[PDB]
Amino acid sequence: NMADYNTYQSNVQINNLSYGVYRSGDKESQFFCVGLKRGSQVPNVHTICKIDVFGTHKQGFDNMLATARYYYATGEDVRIYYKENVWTDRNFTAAFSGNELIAITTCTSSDYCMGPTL
Amino acid sequence: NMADYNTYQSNVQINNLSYGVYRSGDKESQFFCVGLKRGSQVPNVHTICKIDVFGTHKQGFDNMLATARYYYATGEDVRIYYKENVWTDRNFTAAFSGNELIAITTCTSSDYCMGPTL
Amino acid sequence: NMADYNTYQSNVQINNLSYGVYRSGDKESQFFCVGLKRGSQVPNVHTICKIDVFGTHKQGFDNMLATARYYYATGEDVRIYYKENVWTDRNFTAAFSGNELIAITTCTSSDYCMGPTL
Amino acid sequence: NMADYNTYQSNVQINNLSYGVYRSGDKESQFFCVGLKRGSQVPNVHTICKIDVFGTHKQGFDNMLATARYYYATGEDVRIYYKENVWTDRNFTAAFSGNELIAITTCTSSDYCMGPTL
Amino acid sequence: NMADYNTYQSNVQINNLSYGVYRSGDKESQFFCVGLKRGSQVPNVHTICKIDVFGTHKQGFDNMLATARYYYATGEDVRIYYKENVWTDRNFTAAFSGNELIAITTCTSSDYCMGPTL
Ligand SMILES: [Ca+2]
Ligand SMILES: [Ca+2]
Ligand SMILES: [Ca+2]
Ligand SMILES: [Ca+2]
Ligand SMILES: [Cl-]
Ligand SMILES: [Cl-]
Ligand SMILES: [Cl-]
Ligand SMILES: [Cl-]
Ligand SMILES: [Cl-]
Ligand SMILES: [Cl-]
Repeated sequence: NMADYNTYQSNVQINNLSYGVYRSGDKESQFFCVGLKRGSQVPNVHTICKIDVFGTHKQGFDNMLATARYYYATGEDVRIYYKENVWTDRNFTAAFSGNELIAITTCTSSDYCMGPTL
Repeated sequence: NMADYNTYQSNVQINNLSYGVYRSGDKESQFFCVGLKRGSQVPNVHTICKIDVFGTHKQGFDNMLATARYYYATGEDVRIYYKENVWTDRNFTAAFSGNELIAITTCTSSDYCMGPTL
Repeated sequence: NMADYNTYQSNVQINNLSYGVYRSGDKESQFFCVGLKRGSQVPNVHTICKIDVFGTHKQGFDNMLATARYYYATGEDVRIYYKENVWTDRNFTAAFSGNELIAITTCTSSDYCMGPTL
Repeated sequence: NMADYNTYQSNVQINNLSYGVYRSGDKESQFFCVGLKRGSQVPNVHTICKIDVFGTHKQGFDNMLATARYYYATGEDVRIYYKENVWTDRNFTAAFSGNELIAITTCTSSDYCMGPTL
Repeated sequence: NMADYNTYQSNVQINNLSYGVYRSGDKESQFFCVGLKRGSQVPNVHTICKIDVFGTHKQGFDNMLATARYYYATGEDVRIYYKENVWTDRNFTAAFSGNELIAITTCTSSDYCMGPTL
């Protein structure tokens, strides 16, 4: 299996977006977070973030932001891959979450979506 | 609390946009500013700016600009996080404001915008 | 003939998209994959990927991504040029494919897409 | 007042756009120009340009281009700040103009545009 | 006159787009090409290309691509400035053309496009 691709939520929509700049530790950072819904429900893990100078995978900040904003704009069904309990800044996690955004793929029906499944 | 996230206006719309180049002191800079409305109302702080080579957070000029431009285009409800009394160039503050743009988040209703609240 | 331009699918549509970050071997990478259809049909080779730090051609990651995203949005008829059996990470190829994305061109009719043909 | 912000036209529209590459003297450059209208009229100064490797302010080429292209698309009322008779290449000024683009801001009415005013 | 601005097609439409990666000599390159129509007719010169690491003007690849994609999206009347017989890769010219894209400008009517004329 593809490392860090075993945790995901399928057929969700990105219905909120946060983008901001923020100092954490000794690093000046950028971050964004997606807020998730699944139809009228709010999924268990519903806030996922990516930070430019922190994380399991620091590459792809701009591309991941553009991708998320695009799906925010369309409101289409997606699968979000993420990694839990990454962020150590307790102020950041309380306001948002500890989840790191790993990947986003598109969905054509219930439980297909592009990408690896368990 | 997340430092610099304690000051914000919720459920506003970005109804004006400025982008320009400008020399301040001896430094060549870029800046943009968002102008705010709240329905027919004008919020306490209504002009917020970001500058590429100045400010409490220099990172993220391009992403913040594209993000602001997007919300200007849709005119949707957003929350604006900002920092007061930042800019020391009195020519700039008189023309725009002393406010530095920190973050922009989306709103799902008149009771929910993404991000930390007081 | 143009090297790497001898394998392609004409008049297909991009109907799915994946973007992600991933450690492959000893490298931190970004990737995306397009999923292809031909009307209601799914061609035998239907998944094509590009990776920023791996492949026969590492250049053009951002531009190819933006290009792929535009055509996903319009859903218009395109020709996809690709190279088979490139990726050696069996975790990746099993979840996605071994195909490398080389070029995308638009189509004017059922008989004509821009670019070189066999 | 903000240096280089004393010359502008309020409530004009960008109704034409030029982007190109060009060798000027011994330098390889990019440039773009906006062409202006004011309703059904053409203002006295109606062509304003920005060049990547020349000018009073070389910074912000890509951001200014994107900014201008957006207003070209919306055709909305803007205020254009510019500096006259900057470019010295007479082939260029004859084809386009000698004006350097400094800033673009939006207008809510014929009595309000964002930015410093006289 | 502006060197390399003496050859152009006025009031054409970009009706096709090619983007790709390709090795030429010892250079890994990106290229794109626009395909041109003039209403229902196909103009004498109908394929014009720009290559990131080759040409009379290597600068402005991303910006020229963005510009071309924009006019492809709108299908609007443009003027294309180009240079003939530039590419020496005969496999490339056979697939596309020997034409280098120099500039693209907009047209407000059937007798006016922005930029210098003969
Ligand atoms: Ca909303
Ligand atoms: Ca087509
Ligand atoms: Ca409009
Ligand atoms: Ca307006
Ligand atoms: Cl959560
Ligand atoms: Cl204010
Ligand atoms: Cl496949
Ligand atoms: Cl002023
Ligand atoms: Cl003029
Ligand atoms: Cl041709």
